[PDB]
Amino acid sequence: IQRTPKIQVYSRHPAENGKSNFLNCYVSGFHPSDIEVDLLKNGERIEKVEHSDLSFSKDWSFYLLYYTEFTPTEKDEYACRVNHVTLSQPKIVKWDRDM
Amino acid sequence: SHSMRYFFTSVSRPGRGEPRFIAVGYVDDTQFVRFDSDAASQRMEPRAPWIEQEGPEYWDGETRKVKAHSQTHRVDLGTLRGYYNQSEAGSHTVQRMYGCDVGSDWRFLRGYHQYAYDGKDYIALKEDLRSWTAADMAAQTTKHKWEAAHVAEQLRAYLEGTCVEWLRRYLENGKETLQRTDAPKTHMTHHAVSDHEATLRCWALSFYPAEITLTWQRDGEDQTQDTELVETRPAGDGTFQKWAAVVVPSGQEQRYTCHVQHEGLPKPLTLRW
Amino acid sequence: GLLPELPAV
Repeated sequence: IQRTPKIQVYSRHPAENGKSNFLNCYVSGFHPSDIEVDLLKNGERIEKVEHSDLSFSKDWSFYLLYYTEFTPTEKDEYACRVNHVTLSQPKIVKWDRDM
Repeated sequence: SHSMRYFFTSVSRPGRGEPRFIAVGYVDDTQFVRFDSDAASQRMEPRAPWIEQEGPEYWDGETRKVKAHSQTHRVDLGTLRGYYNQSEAGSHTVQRMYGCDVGSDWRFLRGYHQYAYDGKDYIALKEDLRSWTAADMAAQTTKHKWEAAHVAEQLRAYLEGTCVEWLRRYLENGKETLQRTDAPKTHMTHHAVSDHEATLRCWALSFYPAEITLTWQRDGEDQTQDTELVETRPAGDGTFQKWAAVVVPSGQEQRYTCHVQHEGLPKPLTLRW
Repeated sequence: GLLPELPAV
């Protein structure tokens, strides 16, 4: 089977400028498990990014949380870049900062 | 109810070497152990403070068992390649999940043991713990083998006995978190779409366990149209987040209410802009 | 705690 990832990009806590927080990229619903996930700051790859241990849902599709500690500001742009066998090109999803 | 679940993924590496094997253990929505074949320790590792209570005998035993599990999955990948007449060149995936639930009475409720190959159902132990659901003729071969070897009977002994005893032990040892509900912290946001329309978003943050229901009503009646409900997502600190949204005519925000149901809320909450 | 003996397919 081949299933494309769902992607959510979001902060752990309500975002306030100058206050430390965590940036999350949650990838789920995908198969096979091989996947490439990076967090971006102003289009550039963030070096210190950790992730959860691979697990899966009732339908066998995989999920992973990628995350980094960060301090948001007025100007800095954040996004998550995901590559998977189901994608013809890497998918970029921007942090919307909605909550 | 409460649950203990173990999840196992093995992925073959036809270019070089043995399969990538990852095992994770959960009590409810809390991960408590891990094993990764690519990690340095080659031990079952703790992932919650309450399991670090367990002594060296526990960690040696779980390491021995999880390594045995790893080897079984390596062999399985070989076996399944043979059953399906596949070449050695391709990468393939096996997944296995098993575990038990205790009910509200703290007694055994249900047991599970199921398997997938390349993301498709392969074989699953039925709820009676005495029969098998084999998806195709490869799994039928496994079914015949497992029936002759009385596998269901061996698994049932674990699932009804040892499994629930482990779960109860963990629930007590980790009760400060495992038996604490974190009620959702809720609020609403307003997003203008046009001069005439606006999106109301109802937020549920920092909740545990992950199970939650967010519903919209208009004038006290349910509404699915012009709504959006995102998949529940991990906050990263062990709690979860979710939101629901509804598009409404500007000036009619008062008509709409978001209703939140969760185990940590004695009665469901209502939000209104 | 894990199963003591896992069945092979």
